[PDB]
Amino acid sequence: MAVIADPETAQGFRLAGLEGYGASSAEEAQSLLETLVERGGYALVAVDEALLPDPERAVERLMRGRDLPVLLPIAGLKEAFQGHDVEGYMRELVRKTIGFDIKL
Amino acid sequence: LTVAEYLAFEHDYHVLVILTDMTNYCEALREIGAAREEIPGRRGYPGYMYTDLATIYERAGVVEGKKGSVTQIPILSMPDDDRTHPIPDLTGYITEGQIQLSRELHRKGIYPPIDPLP
Amino acid sequence: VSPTRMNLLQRRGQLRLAQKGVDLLKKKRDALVAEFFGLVREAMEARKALDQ
Repeated sequence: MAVIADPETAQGFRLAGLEGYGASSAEEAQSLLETLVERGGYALVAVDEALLPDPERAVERLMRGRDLPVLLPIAGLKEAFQGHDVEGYMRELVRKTIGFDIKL
Repeated sequence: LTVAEYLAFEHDYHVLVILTDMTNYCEALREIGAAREEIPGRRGYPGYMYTDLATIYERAGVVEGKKGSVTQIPILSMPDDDRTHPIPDLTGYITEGQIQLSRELHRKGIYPPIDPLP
Repeated sequence: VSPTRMNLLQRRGQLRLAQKGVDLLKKKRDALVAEFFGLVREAMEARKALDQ
């Protein structure tokens, strides 16, 4: 599987066997992500939230054709150690899926 | 039909008979029946309409020992495209089949618009 | 559609079928709601474990 993240953790990704790339702007993140979508290989791409909060919104026209690629957003290296509540992400997820806001 | 029968069974012709609109014949029959206060059939038509139509259709056929033949192609209009109307019902009870045209096939430019299932 | 008594009976049967189908689909939606709640709880737990 591939993962777009900060350059610091890219060496650790390469050590663990993960395909890591280092980038800091949304433009290159989206272009590289759709390049990973079109290219043959692993179908899973992991995204740091600092570059692209919703990768499905980036590939929404490639997602309408095929739903086999898998995308996963996660906190970046700086956001990881300072931390946050993941339950806000859960509330946003359920509010997106149903269209309804409940169970804070 | 008198002329057709004479030609076919006395002069050995092969006669094809076309009747343009049996609906108008049924309308005239209903006029005469309603003038005489007859007992109606289902909608308006008199109760004896089955027998009267039978004397028209059943004059076709072929006869043993003769070369002639009579074939009939009546044409009639189902009023609201309705197969359960009395005139198509009695016609389908008397005749030997039917060819049913379809309006949906006609709207698509298909000619002839014959619907094969009914 | 030609109005007959048999047609009226068929239409009323269709109406009863439609109402029963609506009720059955509501029950199915209820079951899906329960499964959705369980799955979202599991997903939240997995997300925080992944963060740690």
